[PDB]
Amino acid sequence: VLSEGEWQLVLHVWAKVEADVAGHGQDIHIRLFKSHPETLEKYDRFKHLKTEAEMKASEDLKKHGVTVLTALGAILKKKGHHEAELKPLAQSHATKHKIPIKYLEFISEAIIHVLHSRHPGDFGADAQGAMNKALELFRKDIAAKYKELGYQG
Ligand code: HEM
Repeated sequence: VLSEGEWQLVLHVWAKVEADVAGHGQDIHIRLFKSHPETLEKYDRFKHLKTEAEMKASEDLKKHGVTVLTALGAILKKKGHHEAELKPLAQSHATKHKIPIKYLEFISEAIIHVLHSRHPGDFGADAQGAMNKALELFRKDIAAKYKELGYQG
């Protein structure tokens, strides 16, 4: 559970993300793929990408990042009351894409990295802590939904 103050820090920095969703999405995916190359294997439509420049130039990857961040943003804005938004995500990621919880941990780390790289003045220790809690809640709830569907994290 996050306090109201923690949710406000989360949404304050999220507003910065919303000023350039595509750009943030690209940086997050690139960071994810560079730090954890095994994750790229899960994307049949992106695994052909060989260099950082190719990744940045991919319209398809850029569009996907907007889809990803739009979904995450919709979840965060519910401040924990996110069952309706989270359920379909768990369904697809468990039963179609087969994304282990550890990979959600990897992308969470990428999100923190990119947000701190771009907005240090609005993403200090307390804001990082809040976002970490929000992403931990997201992962915890999706893991529970995974199990409900018969998929082990
Ligand atoms: C913040 C965490 C994530 C969010 C909010 C998210 C969101 C989404 C959304 C909204 C879609 C499109 C609809 C759907 O199929 O559910 C999608 C598709 C997909 N996601 Fe995720 N995702 C996340 C993390 C991951 C991770 C870490 C991976 C891989 C390691 C992954 C792999 C995929 C794949 C392979 C697709 C299908 C892409 C395509 O071929 O069109 N997702 N994701």
